[PDB]
Amino acid sequence: EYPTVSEIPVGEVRLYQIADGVWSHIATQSFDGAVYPSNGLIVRDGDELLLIDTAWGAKNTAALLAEIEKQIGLPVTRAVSTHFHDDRVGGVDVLRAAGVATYASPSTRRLAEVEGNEIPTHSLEGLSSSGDAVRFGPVELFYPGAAHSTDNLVVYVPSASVLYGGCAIYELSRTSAGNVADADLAEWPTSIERIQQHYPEAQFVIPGHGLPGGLDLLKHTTNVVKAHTNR
Ligand SMILES: CCOC(=O)[C@]1(CS)N[C@@H](C(=O)O)C(C)(C)S1
Ligand SMILES: [Zn+2]
Ligand SMILES: [Zn+2]
Ligand SMILES: [Zn+2]
Repeated sequence: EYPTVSEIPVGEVRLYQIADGVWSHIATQSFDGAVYPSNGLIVRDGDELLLIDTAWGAKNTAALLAEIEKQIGLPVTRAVSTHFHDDRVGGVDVLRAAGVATYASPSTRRLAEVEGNEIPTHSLEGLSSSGDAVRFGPVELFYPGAAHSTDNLVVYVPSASVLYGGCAIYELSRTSAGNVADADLAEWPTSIERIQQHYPEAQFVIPGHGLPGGLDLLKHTTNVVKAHTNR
């Protein structure tokens, strides 16, 4: 049922409804000779929508907005990017031109500037220490510590028990580590443990790339990271 990388042409975006007022968005991109899928989230906020992450580039993000209008028909008023890589912030300028207020932590904004990626306009305060959580409308934002990147955030939707792990959480089909150039391998398992301790009630866990599962995705990611550490 959930769309896989093999079913989505690059340039098109699919929506997958998880619960009342909660969807993921799925897009694909060519990178380094291969095609990869990528996930983000959409959460209803009264008569408006909160977006988590772009759809990996300007063209995909324009298609994302069009697919939201077609399938949901409510305006995206705010967006949060969960780390500084281009699959999370590429398309921010499209969002801004459409009137969306774009947000990220100060860490993420700094790292995006250094890398030359697009920079969300607004700053999320209260997330600079491991274990910090803040409310953002219908979600909670959580900084678990450094993992896939030093700035990575996770997002929890309490009304639906949906945990969006972003790129700090791997899908089951990925059995070897991905791009870890910006990672903190030594801390990544401890950061995952903070996620488990804070959201032990989660029922639906979404990785940054690939198929959702349950909290077993956390143990899976720990296994893969530790195997890479022991290479
Ligand atoms: C635009 C560049 O973005 C990347 O390089 C990412 C960011 S998470 N890392 C890659 C990887 O892990 O191989 C990927 C293809 C999953 S997207
Ligand atoms: Zn990344
Ligand atoms: Zn603003
Ligand atoms: Zn990613």
